[PDB]
Amino acid sequence: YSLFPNSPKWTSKVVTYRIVSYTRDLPHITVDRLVSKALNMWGKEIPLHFRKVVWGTADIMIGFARGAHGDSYPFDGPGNTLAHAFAPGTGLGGDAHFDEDERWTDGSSLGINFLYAATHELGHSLGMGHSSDPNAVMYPTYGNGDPQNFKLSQDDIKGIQKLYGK
Ligand SMILES: CC(C)C[C@H](CC(=O)NO)C(=O)N[C@H]1Cc2cn(c3ccccc23)CCCCCCNC1=O
Ligand SMILES: [Ca+2]
Ligand SMILES: [Ca+2]
Ligand SMILES: [Zn+2]
Ligand SMILES: [Zn+2]
Repeated sequence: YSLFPNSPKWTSKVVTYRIVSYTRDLPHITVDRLVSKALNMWGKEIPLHFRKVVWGTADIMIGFARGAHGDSYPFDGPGNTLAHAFAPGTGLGGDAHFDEDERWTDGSSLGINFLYAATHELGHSLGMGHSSDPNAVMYPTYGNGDPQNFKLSQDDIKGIQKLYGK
């Protein structure tokens, strides 16, 4: 595993998150449930708790967007980069954006599995860097394992716990 330079991490006991925009590909409630699942996958391993807010600023702002969308990291259309996120910090720090040009799915159809992508992106929101282990969720490419049957690997758990304790 790897962490960001200077090991940025949240210092608060609770981290807030807000889903600012949704994808037309999935019901809103599915995205809400999948984001909660992704966050608790990492949450189960560490001393951290999350709270969803529906207005204003939240630590972790989540949204879908296509092409250029403010942050100077424009999406590229279908394929290639699927989503991206930023290390803990203020503003853009900790946020996670998903490329709306991708066909998102909960796993019951063809497309990119939103739960797998969200677990990877929120790992960055929490301070995780990319891993060299093809089995880790933090590996940089999508599709090595099974997007519909996965769990954090020992490499991922080792990293998050090094960052926040057990
Ligand atoms: C892990 C995922 C949730 C988020 C990551 C990016 C990321 O790590 N965000 O935090 C991602 O999108 N990885 C690309 C990496 C990638 C693979 N190729 C690329 C060609 C061009 C640009 C990028 C890529 C080869 C062709 C296949 C393109 C379609 C699949 N794309 C990927 O696997
Ligand atoms: Ca894309
Ligand atoms: Ca933020
Ligand atoms: Zn962005
Ligand atoms: Zn990544």
